[PDB]
Amino acid sequence: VNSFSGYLKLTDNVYIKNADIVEEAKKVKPTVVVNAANVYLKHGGGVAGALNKATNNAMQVESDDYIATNGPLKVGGSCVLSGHNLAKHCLHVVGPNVNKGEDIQLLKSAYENFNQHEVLLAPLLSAGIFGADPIHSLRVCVDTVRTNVYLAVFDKNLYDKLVSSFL
Ligand SMILES: Nc1ncnc2c1ncn2[C@@H]1O[C@H](COP(=O)(O)OP(=O)(O)OC[C@H]2O[C@H](O)[C@H](O)[C@@H]2O)[C@@H](O)[C@H]1O
Repeated sequence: VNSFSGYLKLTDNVYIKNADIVEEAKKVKPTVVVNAANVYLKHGGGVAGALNKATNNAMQVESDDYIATNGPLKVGGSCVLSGHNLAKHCLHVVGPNVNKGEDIQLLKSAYENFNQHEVLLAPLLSAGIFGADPIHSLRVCVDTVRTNVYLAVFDKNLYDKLVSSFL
């Protein structure tokens, strides 16, 4: 049992809140926080940059070692690294960068990684700088993830739209 509070129920297993994922992670200290990564684990902005800053760059230092050993992730792929001061683990997941021509269908493959974890605190993959339609990312999440996922949506206007859209 985790201390997640104030979430709206979307489905049996998907919950959503208008919150900063960093603040949710700090408060709840979940087993798994999801990062919306790129294949290089170069955590520059959005969720990744905010998570990394909250770790005082430890996430990036760890990621640099991961890449030196293993090379880049696949689009749609993932790796499990430490959650540092935020969570036990961070699941770094790469959605497609639709703005750079990557196939939106890979967003389903990206969300499938969530099924390897019983409970996750997560963002909407690809819905920010990667350019996927946010409601589409939410619908793929709902239709793909079967484990318990707590979605933190930073943007108030976006949240208000998402929660009054069909799934
Ligand atoms: N602190 C936050 N808390 C919750 N949601 C957030 C936060 N910040 C942004 N969002 C929302 O989270 C959603 C995802 O936005 P993005 O983080 O851009 O992820 P992507 O998968 O599209 O792009 C990946 C790149 O982003 C990084 O630069 C990486 O290093 C990658 O290169 C949007 O709805 C945001 O409003």
